[PDB]
Amino acid sequence: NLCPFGEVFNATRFASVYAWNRKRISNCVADYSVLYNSASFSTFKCYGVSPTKLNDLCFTNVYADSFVIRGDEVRQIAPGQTGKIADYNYKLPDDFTGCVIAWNSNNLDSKVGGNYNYLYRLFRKSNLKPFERDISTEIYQAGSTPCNGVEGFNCYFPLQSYGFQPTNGVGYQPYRVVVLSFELLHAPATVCGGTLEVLFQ
Amino acid sequence: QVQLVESGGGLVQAGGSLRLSCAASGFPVEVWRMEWYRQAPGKEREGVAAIESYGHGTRYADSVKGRFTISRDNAKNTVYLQMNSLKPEDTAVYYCNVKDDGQLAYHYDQGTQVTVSSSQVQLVESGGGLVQAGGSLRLSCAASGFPVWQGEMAWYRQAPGKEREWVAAISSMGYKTYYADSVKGRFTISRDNAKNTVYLQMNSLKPEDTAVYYCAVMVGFWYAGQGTQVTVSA
Ligand SMILES: *[C@@H]1O[C@H](CO[C@@H]2O[C@@H](C)[C@@H](O)[C@@H](O)[C@@H]2O)[C@@H](O[C@@H]2O[C@H](CO)[C@@H](O[C@@H]3O[C@H](CO)[C@@H](O)[C@H](O[C@H]4O[C@H](CO)[C@@H](O)[C@H](O)[C@@H]4O)[C@@H]3O)[C@H](O)[C@H]2NC(C)=O)[C@H](O[C@@H]2O[C@@H](C)[C@@H](O)[C@@H](O)[C@@H]2O)[C@H]1NC(C)=O
Repeated sequence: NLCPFGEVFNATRFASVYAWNRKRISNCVADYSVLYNSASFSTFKCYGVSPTKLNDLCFTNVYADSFVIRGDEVRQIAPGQTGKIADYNYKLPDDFTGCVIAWNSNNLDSKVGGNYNYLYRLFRKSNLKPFERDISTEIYQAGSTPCNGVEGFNCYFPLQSYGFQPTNGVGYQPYRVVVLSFELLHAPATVCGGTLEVLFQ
Repeated sequence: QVQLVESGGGLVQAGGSLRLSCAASGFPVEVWRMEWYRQAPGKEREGVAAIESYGHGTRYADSVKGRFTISRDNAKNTVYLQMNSLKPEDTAVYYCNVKDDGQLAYHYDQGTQVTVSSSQVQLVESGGGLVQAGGSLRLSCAASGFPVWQGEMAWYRQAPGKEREWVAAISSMGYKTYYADSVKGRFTISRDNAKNTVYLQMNSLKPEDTAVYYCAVMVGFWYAGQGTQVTVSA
């Protein structure tokens, strides 16, 4: 019944941002063996909450949303941003309360010749609402011609491959992103009743 | 590095056929939508046909429907335009294009002629140094993004190649402290809420205390700073 924070940050594979993953962390105790430091993350920003709320889940569920984007797109994982990622892929509310963690993953998510396994949505009829997830693959109609059969040059498959190559500049390297949001509970979790003594006897 | 090379053009009588080749180097042809355009005399460029990534489909301008076929050989990294039943209105320079959407980061996007007849969360340690055995030091940990009062704070140390070793901790919203047996009596952990800072007072230092010392807050996972070097000489 340890909180699987280690699984979130050390996961072998991450989701594409258009199909971003959500993991629920609940009714568990903090894992006193898991540690990250300044060198681990390139960003660790909280909005309207102190990250110490992650330590006690007695009245809290934590939701960890994770995915891979470009270094120069991490700035879009913030309240009130625009751009392809915030508009069409993963949108934080204007009143967002939670934390955003990101780190350079060039050493895991790039490879010689390019890694193309990660995708993002390039076209959409309207902007996502906060925390909306759109994994559809309907053909996108960019012109006046409808899209039927193979008709229509201006008809577009809406998902786009990143191409992460290891020698790209840092702004075009892949970054893993974890968004942490907090659910206030009304009844105490069963876990409620994992102590600093575990490290000191 | 990244190159698209068009070929296949020529001068043919109305009703004949051609096959254009777009040979690509520096990326796999199948990962992005690939496209054929043409610019006819006296007109602007026109999209002719496109083949989406993988098996997501093909597209054709109505003017070439039933006459042109676009295809892709992954092994040869080439996109083809098979043109049958050519008409004079197909006369044009034909061009290849990759829809990388800027993912070929350093590739800025010749043709073939066809003629038909809010706060950052961070901890920063300081106070380390080189001292004589028996001496003292005081490490400071300046915290940003959270109140030190609200967290369990701790110090650990790590000698290179060795295993990290917890040294001291202080309880969240409280005053209970904990110490490794190895440092009891010599080390004292304390918290200044006004300065959002935690300290490690180290007395009677031993050469065995040599290590990088880190401060850390418990936020589900431990989150620690950058470390400060403590070296004790006998
Ligand atoms: C689980 O993840 C942990 C955290 O990884 C970091 O954070 C994530 C978010 C991501 O950003 C990663 O890129 C980060 O590494 C892992 O712990 C970290 O492991 C790395 C090594 O893989 C450690 O690093 C070294 O740090 C040393 C300082 O103490 C440096 O000496 C060293 O530098 C090398 O390279 C430079 C040149 O650039 C040379 O000058 C140096 O001389 C040296 O050759 C590395 O930078 C990092 O310190 C670890 N961080 C923490 C907080 O522990 C963890 O990895 C496991 O645990 C560690 C202790 C090792 O035993 C690993 O081998 C082991 O796998 C991950 N766990 C698993 C199972 O993968």
